[PDB]
Formats: sequence, structure tokens, C-alpha cells
Amino acid sequence: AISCGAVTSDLSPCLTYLTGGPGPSPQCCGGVKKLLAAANTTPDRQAACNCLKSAAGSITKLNTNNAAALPGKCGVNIPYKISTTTNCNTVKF
Ligand SMILES: CCCCCCCCCCCCCCCC(=O)OC[C@@H](O)COP(=O)([O-])OC[C@H](O)CO
Repeated sequence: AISCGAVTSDLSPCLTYLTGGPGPSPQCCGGVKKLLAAANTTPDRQAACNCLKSAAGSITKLNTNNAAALPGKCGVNIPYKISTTTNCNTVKF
């Protein structure tokens, strides 16, 4: 497992670019790597994603476009097509 508070917090500086703002900024990428670097386990990734998935539902300016390219533009391994409708609960490590 992991700390949900750390999941969304790590995307603090990313929220901007994720909300349609400019980016991904250099300060944002820093957290993205730390967040993904932590989710090395199965139960760690499921919670991490789900955590952001819920906190994203309460957002109206959420730009799914910046969310998918967020980890990509930051040079990160993610063969996933990034789908907010995807069940992160059925994901492995
Ligand atoms: C790291 C693992 C892979 C990530 C997969 C990425 C694909 C999904 C990305 C979809 C977008 C999710 C992120 C939304 C941005 C965000 O979560 O901001 C955090 C902020 O809204 C606070 O979240 P909270 O602490 O849960 O606060 C919730 C409160 O209801 C909001 O008013």
C-alpha cells in the first residue's frame, strides 16, 4: 500500500499543467518520477492511480490530455494508453 496524501501531493506542481495549464513544467516532472518510482508494487500502483482517479472526479478543469502526456513528456516508461475509465484496481506491478 501507500499514502494517498502523497499520491495527489506529488502532483501538486503538476495540477497546473494537468488542469490545462502550461507544462509539463520542470518542477512538476520531479514529482511524477518520485511518484511512479514509489509505485513498484502491485498494491502500490492500484492505490496510487485510484487515488488520483478520485481526486480527479472533483475537478472540472481537469485536462485528461495533459494527464496522459504528463508522464510521457517527463520521459517515463508507460506503454499504457492512459484511460481514466480504466480500472487501476485490476493492474499488476
Ligand atoms: C502515478 C501512477 C500512474 C498515474 C496514471 C495517470 C493517468 C490518470 C491521470 C488522471 C488525472 C488524475 C490527477 C488529478 C489531479 C489531482 O489529483 O490533484 C490533486 C488535488 O485535486 C487534491 O486531491 P485530494 O487531496 O484527493 O483532494 C480532493 C478534494 O476533493 C479536492 O477538492
